[PDB]
Amino acid sequence: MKIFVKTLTGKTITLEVEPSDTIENVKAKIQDEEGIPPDQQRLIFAGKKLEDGRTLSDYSIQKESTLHLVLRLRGG
Repeated sequence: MKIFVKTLTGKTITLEVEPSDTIENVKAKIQDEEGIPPDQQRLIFAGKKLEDGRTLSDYSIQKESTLHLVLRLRGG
């Protein structure tokens, strides 16, 4: 599998998830190889604020899809 996520860093992560993968997995999938902590990190799909508790399909997200990463807590 293979999808894209544009992070607030300016680089794109290519993560192997599926539309059946839940939002919560995907944020942890980003924390997997990038290290962006899911707790305060949120995904924006084409203007839609993603949230843990539902699948990609709930937001009609598919394979090869491109996500956006916004982090509530970037610096402290």
